[PDB]
Parts: sequence; structure tokens; C-alpha cells
Amino acid sequence: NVNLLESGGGLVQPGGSLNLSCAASGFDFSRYWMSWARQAPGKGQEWIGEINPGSSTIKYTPSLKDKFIISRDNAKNTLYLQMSKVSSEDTALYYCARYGSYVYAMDYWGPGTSVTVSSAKTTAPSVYPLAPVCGDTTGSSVTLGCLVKGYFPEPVTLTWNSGSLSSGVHTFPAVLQSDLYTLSSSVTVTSSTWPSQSITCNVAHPASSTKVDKKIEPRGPT
Amino acid sequence: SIVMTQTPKFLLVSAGDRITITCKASQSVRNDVAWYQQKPGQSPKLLIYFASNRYTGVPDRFTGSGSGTDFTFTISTVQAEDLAVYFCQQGYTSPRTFGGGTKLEIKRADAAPTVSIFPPSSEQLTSGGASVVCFLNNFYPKDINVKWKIDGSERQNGVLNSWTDQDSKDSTYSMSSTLTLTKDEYERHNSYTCEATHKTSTSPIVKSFNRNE
Ligand SMILES: *[C@@H]1O[C@H](CO)[C@@H](O[C@@H]2O[C@H](CO)[C@@H](O)[C@H](O)[C@H]2NC(C)=O)[C@H](O)[C@H]1NC(C)=O
Repeated sequence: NVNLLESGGGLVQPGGSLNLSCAASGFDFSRYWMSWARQAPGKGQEWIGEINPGSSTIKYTPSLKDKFIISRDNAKNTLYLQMSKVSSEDTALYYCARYGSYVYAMDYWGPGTSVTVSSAKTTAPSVYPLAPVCGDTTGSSVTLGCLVKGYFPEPVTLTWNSGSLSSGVHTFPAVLQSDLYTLSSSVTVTSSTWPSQSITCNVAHPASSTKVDKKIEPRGPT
Repeated sequence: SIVMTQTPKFLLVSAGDRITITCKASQSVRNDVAWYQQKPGQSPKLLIYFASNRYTGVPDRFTGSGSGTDFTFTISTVQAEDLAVYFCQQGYTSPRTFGGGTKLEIKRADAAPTVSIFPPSSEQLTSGGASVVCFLNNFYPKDINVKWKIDGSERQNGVLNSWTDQDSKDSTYSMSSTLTLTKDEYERHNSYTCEATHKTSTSPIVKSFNRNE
């Protein structure tokens, strides 16, 4: 049951260094070629490089051959990427991928690990529950919000009720404002569900070790 | 270093239609072309390899063809779930480079936005900032315009909008708008309006509230 998980992403200063890793399972890692690619905000995919099972062949896209180093340890089922002398051109989502047998084509892709190259500082999000307008009127459904404001860098993760509320959810792309990201999410449930049952949004910001929950309840006195 | 030129960049098409995407390589690359789909939120999955072969599990609707410098990718009968970005790759030689991609979106019946407005959270005003949030969910087509009105006057500073990609569940779009004021700006006025204009209606959709109620 093939799987890949990329790690090591995060914020790094311009000029600096950072080591990504990728943990593979579900296949004989020592039998397959492996590679890396990346995707910058708003742009196409880009091939970074490849490595054969024996590490005897390693190739790079020309612009990266002297910054980036690719390596692997078959004993640990792990692929590595050493990034050095980074600039903002390197801010992107980083994917590791397996090459299919007998093809130079990427068979399976990991979820990716986000890398940000920046002089700006890590900042934890503020998280705000949004309840409907005070004068509650009966409609068939009701819509709630969760606002995640002023964090850096990407990513933040947001769920409702620890993921067991998945339908009727809309989580919007974050937007940047003077070195700080803001994000929001809406969930729509039928009115016999809320407020009779509770609805909580759960936010994680790994870069700042933030794990914060907000329970959503009608506006008014307590 | 070989360039892969992919056209068109964008495709809007109806369910059932056939579409064809074209990739042109700056030099001969034999038969060594692969095609990928990248659904929203998800990592690429491989569809076609060596120009014309379907990877394991890939449905019949998907086909490819081409040799030398001209390559095509075809979906015979487009389905909503096929909403994704599609891109090519040559793997003839290193660097094994990608085409720019084609975005695929699907037609459906026109749908009016469901609109909801939100006064600043109780938990926020203490920090000295105030955010009024408006959700515009599940509409089609994708072009929509939002005006913020404060006590009758349109307000344009401090507005941030964000858009979801099209949803493959119902082929719709959603949008979020946020007005950012200092707490002081917010406390000086009483009524806040969120105003949606969309071709599905001749009058804007207005959701509104009063600061004390
Ligand atoms: C990234 O990984 C590299 C390679 O594993 C690290 O550099 C090695 O560090 C050892 C110390 O255990 C040295 O003896 C080697 O000479 C280093 N090798 C190379 C090629 O430089 C490096 O420390 C890691 N960097 C970060 C930021 O974690």
C-alpha cells in the first residue's frame, strides 16, 4: 500500500540551509528510482532532480546543481534533499515522487512539504469564532465561520469537530498582508443541528506549535 | 534544456464534451511524454506515459498520442470529477521538464449565491481590531462582485477577498470577503452591508446588520 510522507519543511532565512526528508513505505524502496519536484505559489510544476536505487546516478536541473544535493538511505527507506543558499525563488511546495518501473515518469507523489524563504518572523494565528447575526431568524439552514488571522508562515490546518464535520465546509485560500496571512472557513448545517449540538473549529499552526480550538455559540449574554 | 509548451492554458467545457490538450516540445523527445492530473488540494496522479499508455486504474476516457515534438492528451467524455489542472512532461532526457499546465472547469446551471454576514467576533474587539466577514457560497458562474456599505457609503479600503476552486461535488464556486477596521472605526457607525451582484439576479443580494441589536 504505497505511501510517501515528506518532512522538514518550514521557514528558512535567505542564504540559509534546510534538509527535507521523505519516508516511504509499502514497497521495496531499494528497487525504485526516486525524485523531487516543487511547485511555487500560483505556478507550474518544476522538476528538481532524480536518484537511482544505488545512488550511483544523480541528476539535477541546471539552476539547482550547485545549491541542492539529493541523497538516500535504503536502510531507512528515506529520501533526502539538502537545500543551501536559498532565495525566495525557492519558496514552494516540495514533493517527493517515485519513478514507475521502467519509466522516467513519476508514479506516486507525496503530499508535499511547504518551504518558505523569508526574513520575516514566525507569528501564531489569532482564531475567532463567528456566530450568525444576533437577531436569529429561522431558516432551514445556518452557516458558521471560523476566522484565522495574522500568522506566518504557511501552512495552517483547519477542521470542524476534529474532522467529523466535513460536508458543507468551505475553507478559503489564505491571503498575504504585510508579512502576515489571514484565512477563513464556513460550515453550513441544518438548523436542528446547531446550536442543539456543538460545533468547534480546530486550528493548527505547526511552525509556532499552536493548537487552538474555538467553540461556536449563539451571540448574547451568559 | 527542453521546453514543453502546453495549450490551451484554460478550458471551460460542458459535461459530456470532448477536449484535447496540446503539448509542443522544443526538440525531438521520441515517445517519452507523460501526462498528470492534479485535483484541487491533491498531489499529481499519473495518467498517460510514453505518449499513449494508460497507467493502471486510469479510466477509458483518457487517451494520449503523439511523437517527436507534437503530443496530445484527450478526455473523450468530460465528467465533473475530472475538474483538475492537467500538465505534461518529457522524460526523454534530463532535466525531465514539465509543461505549464491547463486548467479545466465545467459548465452547469446558473446558481444564485447563498450569502451570510458576520459581525466581528466577541473574542476579537478587545485586541483593538474589527473584522466583518461575508460568505458567498455555492454559485455559478464564477464572476461575482461584492460591495461593502457602511451607513450607506460604499467602502473599498481594507477589503480582502479569497476564492475557492470549483467544487467537483456540485460544480460551484464560493467566495469570502473581509472588511478590516480598527475597533474605533467600527464603533463610530451602526449598519454594515454585504452586497452581492451576480448575473442570476437583476438586483444585488443584500445581507445586513446593526451594531447594536
Ligand atoms: C543537513 O544534512 C547534512 C548531511 O546529513 C548535514 O551535514 C553533515 O553533518 C555531519 C555532522 O553529523 C558532518 O560531519 C558532515 O560533514 C556534513 N555533511 C555535509 C555534506 O555537509 C547538515 O548538518 C544538515 N543540515 C541541517 C541544517 O540540518
